Amino acid sequence: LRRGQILWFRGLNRIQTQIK
Amino acid sequence: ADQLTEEQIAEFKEAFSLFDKDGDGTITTKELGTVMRSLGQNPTEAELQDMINEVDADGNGTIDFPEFLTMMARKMKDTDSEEEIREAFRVFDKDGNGYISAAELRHVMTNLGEKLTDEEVDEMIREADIDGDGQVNYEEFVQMMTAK
Ligand SMILES: [Ca+2]
Ligand SMILES: [Ca+2]
Ligand SMILES: [Ca+2]
Ligand SMILES: [Ca+2]
Repeated sequence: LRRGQILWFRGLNRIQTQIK
Repeated sequence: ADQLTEEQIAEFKEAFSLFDKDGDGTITTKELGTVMRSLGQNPTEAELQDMINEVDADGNGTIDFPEFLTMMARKMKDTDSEEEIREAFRVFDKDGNGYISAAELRHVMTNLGEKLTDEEVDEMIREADIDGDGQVNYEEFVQMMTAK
């Protein structure tokens, strides 16, 4: 829709889940 | 702590006024670059931007007597607040300022998993920039993610 929201927010979340 | 004098400093301002070679009271890559090219004759096209962004302690628009005054006097940059999200904070600060205009996003968001072209990274941060002042200040970074 707008691109960004809950996109790069999830990005960080991505790390945490599998920090490495 | 300690109130800087407006008398002497102003003198520094007198230069900072001429330094602008225009009479605007604000030093930007425009005027700064002119001198940096005919005098400094070296600073890359992107450097003056890094030089301006480096002085943008307040990053309101361009160089101002006060911001340039501090950067010239002292060079301290402490921090006492970032308790959580401080990791992603350094992970997203890439350059090392605190705001993510796009640079950090570009590299960090392209290496983080996907590949945000110069178009996505630019617009995403444009629409993501809640305040929309020109950059993305952590204040919104958390208020949007952390704060409901
Ligand atoms: Ca100016
Ligand atoms: Ca500024
Ligand atoms: Ca930054
Ligand atoms: Ca902002």
